[PDB]
Amino acid sequence: ENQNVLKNQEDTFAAELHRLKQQPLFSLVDFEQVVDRIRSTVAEHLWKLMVEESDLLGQLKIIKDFYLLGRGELFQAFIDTAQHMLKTPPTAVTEHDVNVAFQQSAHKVLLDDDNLLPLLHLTIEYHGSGWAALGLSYKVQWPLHILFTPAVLEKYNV
Amino acid sequence: REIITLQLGQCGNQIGFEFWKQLCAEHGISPEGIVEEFATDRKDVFFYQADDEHYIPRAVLLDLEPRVIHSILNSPYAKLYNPENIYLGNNWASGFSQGEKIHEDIFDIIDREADGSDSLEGFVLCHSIAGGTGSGLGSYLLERLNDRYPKKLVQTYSVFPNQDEDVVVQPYNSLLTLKRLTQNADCVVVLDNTALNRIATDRLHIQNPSFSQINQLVSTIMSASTTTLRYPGYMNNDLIGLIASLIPTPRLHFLMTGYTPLTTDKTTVLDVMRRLLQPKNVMVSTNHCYIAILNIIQGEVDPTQVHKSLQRIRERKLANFIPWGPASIQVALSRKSPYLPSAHRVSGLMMANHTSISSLFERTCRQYDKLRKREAFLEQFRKEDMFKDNFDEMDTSREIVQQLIDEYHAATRPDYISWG
Amino acid sequence: ISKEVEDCVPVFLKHIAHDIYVCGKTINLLKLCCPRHYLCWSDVPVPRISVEQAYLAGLAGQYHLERYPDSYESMSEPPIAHLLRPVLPRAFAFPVDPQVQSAADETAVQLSELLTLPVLMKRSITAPLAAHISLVNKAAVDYFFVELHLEAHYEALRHFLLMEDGEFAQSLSDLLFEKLGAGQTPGELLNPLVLNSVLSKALQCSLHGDTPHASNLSLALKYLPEVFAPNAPDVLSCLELRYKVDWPLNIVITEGCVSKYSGVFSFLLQLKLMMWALKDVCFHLKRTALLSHMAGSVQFRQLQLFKHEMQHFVKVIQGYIANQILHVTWCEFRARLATVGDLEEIQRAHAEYLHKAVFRGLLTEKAAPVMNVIHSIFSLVLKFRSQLISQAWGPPGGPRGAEHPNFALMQQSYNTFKYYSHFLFKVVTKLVNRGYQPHLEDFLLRINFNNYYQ
Ligand SMILES: Nc1nc2c(ncn2[C@@H]2O[C@H](COP(=O)(O)OP(=O)(O)O)[C@@H](O)[C@H]2O)c(=O)[nH]1
Repeated sequence: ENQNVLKNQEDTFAAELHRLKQQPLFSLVDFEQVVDRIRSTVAEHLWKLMVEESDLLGQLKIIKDFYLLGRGELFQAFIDTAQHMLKTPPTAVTEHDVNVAFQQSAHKVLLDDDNLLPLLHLTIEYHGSGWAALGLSYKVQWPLHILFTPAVLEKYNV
Repeated sequence: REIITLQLGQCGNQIGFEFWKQLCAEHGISPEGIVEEFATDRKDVFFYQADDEHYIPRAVLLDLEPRVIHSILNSPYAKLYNPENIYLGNNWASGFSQGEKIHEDIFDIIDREADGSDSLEGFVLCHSIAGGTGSGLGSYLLERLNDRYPKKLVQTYSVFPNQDEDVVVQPYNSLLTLKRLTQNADCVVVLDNTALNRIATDRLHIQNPSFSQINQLVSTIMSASTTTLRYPGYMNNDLIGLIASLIPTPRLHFLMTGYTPLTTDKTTVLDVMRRLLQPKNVMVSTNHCYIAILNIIQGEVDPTQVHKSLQRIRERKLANFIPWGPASIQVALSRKSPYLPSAHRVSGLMMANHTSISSLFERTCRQYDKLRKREAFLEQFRKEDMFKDNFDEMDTSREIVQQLIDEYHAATRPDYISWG
Repeated sequence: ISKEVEDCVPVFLKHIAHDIYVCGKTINLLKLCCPRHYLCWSDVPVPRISVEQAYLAGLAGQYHLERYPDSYESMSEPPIAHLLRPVLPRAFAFPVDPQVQSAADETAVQLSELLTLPVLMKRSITAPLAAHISLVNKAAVDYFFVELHLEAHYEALRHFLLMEDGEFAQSLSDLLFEKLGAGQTPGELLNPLVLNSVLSKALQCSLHGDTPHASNLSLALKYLPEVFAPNAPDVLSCLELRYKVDWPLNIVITEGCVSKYSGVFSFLLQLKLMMWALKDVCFHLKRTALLSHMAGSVQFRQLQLFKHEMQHFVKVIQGYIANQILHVTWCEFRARLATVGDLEEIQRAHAEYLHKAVFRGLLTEKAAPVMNVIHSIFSLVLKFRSQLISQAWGPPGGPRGAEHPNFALMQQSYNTFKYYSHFLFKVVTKLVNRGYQPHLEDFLLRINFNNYYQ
């Protein structure tokens, strides 16, 4: 509804609910019938938009491709190039050092295309064996925000 | 200031004829010299402006005992170049002596144009090394110009000749030309007959008519080397700014050439830049390293690509260089013209100071050293002996070019801070 | 948007609180300016009240050149005017169709449970206003753009004030530089006559062109110099290029906005200033030309190189700013300029065409440190190169450092410049790691393309 700056069955449904009001005694089945008629119409319309306008199949390919080590050549190389930096203990400035290494690893595979990289970064935490604090994070578009609340990515992080 | 091109010798006159023709079609010009009707560029430097838009090139055409020379005159473009300034042996000494008697009338033809122009910044010579008449006459005219016109900066589009080694005195003639060129050229751009012949064999099946087809190759490089000057830009508009970066020490003023489209007949900048660093696209034939590199790309290039592109070539390190000079490759961009085809609209060229070119100089010095001992071709022609009885200019040239051969390798070393 | 803090969510919804305000001021402005065929006050129709081989090759080139005007017909397609009118009767008739059903259905909605939908649904009745709003914005854009050829004003301001045109920038700065360094140092170069004379001379000699656009170009000054300083730095010389703006675009281009445009002219000029002397010192070595080639001096060779190293750093700095602003941000602004569809939208594209150019300039206050090192570096280059010019060569024999005997002092200077260079190598990085300055990644990338240091 907001973020605008969708089919108008509101009346039809208003007529549906209006009729429901007129009925003398509560009949759960009719209420259930009309509510799910609407529920069904919103989910179907909602599914089409996100699935096609913002293809999710690709988004998932990316999530497994990185959070789930679906990219073997790159991850292996990233471990190879930054072996010592990640091995040494954590502090405030090691964070950029790993990322430039992870970007350096990205061109090291040489399999690259426009963007792709902008939506990922490495996140080290110090004062609360650097390999111990290495966390991967993704930038989600608004439509997919509900599907990917931080909690699901938080479990994915482990 | 306007540039005056002193095209001389049959070979030199052939590549000036074509270079001006190449800028005829590329610019809004016609064979008569008038502008075409269908025709935002800076034509002031290269083309004089006549009252009725007859943009006549400031070409100085020098000929000696002309016979095939008359062929330039029987052309549709005879009217296009009409400063009405053309004035009448295979030995370097034979060419130098002929130039000395006619020096004042050829030099007045230089003056006329200098007076006619609002200003004169440089003399660009379509020189032929070991060019029979072209060499010797070209060395002498190279010496007179600096004395008279010290303020101006000279360039030489030297077509250094390598044909797999006919001229039996070719090394002797070339040896003498370089001593003068090193001494009396502010800049030199080197090209190689074999390197281009190898390119001709690569891109095309043309082998026997190597000279006619290779003329187009030398031309594409020549038009391209000045396209930033010919078309408006935010930087290096003046010739001098461009020249400074390419030549960091005065002695090492020889420049290597390459074209990203070996065949120009979309592509991202990250790609076009990488091609210049492949040796198949280069047109020239102990550690060795470039002294400083520059590149100019043409067309509606996407710019963001270049930051990625410049940082990208860096990781690739396809170009290996650690000279005394800092040597960052420099990125330039220009507009492809609105008359000629947009096929391969993006197309690039690179001009670089490389210590490898020292090897080409040493090979003619090797042929000469071998030839000097034998004295097989001292010519001993009375012109050659009477002009040079001591034959010590060849030895003076040998030490000067050896100093150059030495200086180059000193550049490779970590201490060019010390004298080279 | 709210009367005081008492906003009427019932009527405005706070949504048209702002839109109503905008449409009112734009129609009143266009109409105020003059009746235009599309609107022309109440001329709008029935808006429902609601509420030779070379020559044949030349012909192929002529067709390729003529293709660009055929593509440029699309640029000139929007101010049709005669077709704009047909859209309107259709355009306002189209609302009538919802307005036709709505009244009857308003009877049905009124009949159904007083209101079948929530009380807030009454916002449907006021919705048609948007239609008028769309027409208002689109119309304004054409007058503001094609009719007033605004892009050309931005294009020229970029050309002359940001010095995009190469020839114009070098000449205006060139004449002034000869005088500034030469003498007249007590503001004798601030004669209003010389200033105007050079400006007209610069504009005429640029060769990019003489145009109605060249008008409104002014050479001016703000702060008054007591005298120019040593090295004639004009390090902040207050020479303000002033650009007049016409009444309608006076609203589009705000005084503060052109106040920012001036800043680049300043730094760019100083870069040019740095550039000038160096070309000249090489020209001065070429002035000596070792004219006594009979004598080849070893020290000469050494200095011949010190000039190049200092020259190499300044060429990179002038290059870094250029790509960052001259082709990396105007392209972005042009895409935004094509996209902007309303007065407020137009104000923010030019706003960031410059808030960004300034950020990439490094003149931004948070980025003061790098600019500070530059000042030290730029100061050394100016003053020390001036010294070699002051002295003259000496007798020709053996090793001859005494030619310009002050050479010894300059070597000490050569090391000071280098010290700053190494420091700058360390400074850019010091800042990049602490926060995110993606722009500075480009800075350092170039400064040390090949080594810990060159
Ligand atoms: N690039 C190029 N070089 C040529 C051409 N014709 C001759 N040459 C070169 O010219 C040199 C000899 O010069 P020459 O033609 O004898 O000058 P001449 O004495 O006036 O005849 C040789 O080294 C050739 O490589 C040509 O069409 N293109």
